Amino acid sequence: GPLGSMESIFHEKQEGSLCAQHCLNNLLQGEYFSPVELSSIAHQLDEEERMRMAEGGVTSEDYRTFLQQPSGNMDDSGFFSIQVISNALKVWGLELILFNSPEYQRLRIDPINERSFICNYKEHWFTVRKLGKQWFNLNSLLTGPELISDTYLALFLAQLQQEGYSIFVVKGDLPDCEADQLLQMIRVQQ
Repeated sequence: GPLGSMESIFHEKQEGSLCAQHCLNNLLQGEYFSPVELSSIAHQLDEEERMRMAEGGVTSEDYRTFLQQPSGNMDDSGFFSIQVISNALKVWGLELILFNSPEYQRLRIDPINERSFICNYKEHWFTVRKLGKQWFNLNSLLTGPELISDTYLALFLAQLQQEGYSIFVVKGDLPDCEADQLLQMIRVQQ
């Protein structure tokens, strides 16, 4: 044991702090992404998600299901669409979908049941990553790694859910980062 994970909780090498792309880089355990791509990814997502859903028929439901997400396409004042992460996630291997979805939750979808959750507040949104065995908020409003209890993460999402609705469930393959090491895997290994 490292004795204290918080000792160095965060993303190793970070070269892109401005938009959520930062949290994404940390979440992905490694940047390797630019802001320009986010804009293009978001745009491509709209065109892709629009055509993909439109073409596939989106069974309409898929439309109303996703539509739940925040529109506005995206900004350029220092923020990117959360959907951009989804596009990168999908292309990364994993996928990102809205959690609010009462259909999934009812079917049996828990907030903690996941590994990576995303929250959106009005405009600005944050990225939640499950570090070790607990959820940790990452963005900037937390002024750092805000440890969120399993009973809190769900309670929190519930609060935001009841307050409005802006949560995205990250499903798929999630890479490990420094936090993953703090969980157990110590540097010593060679």
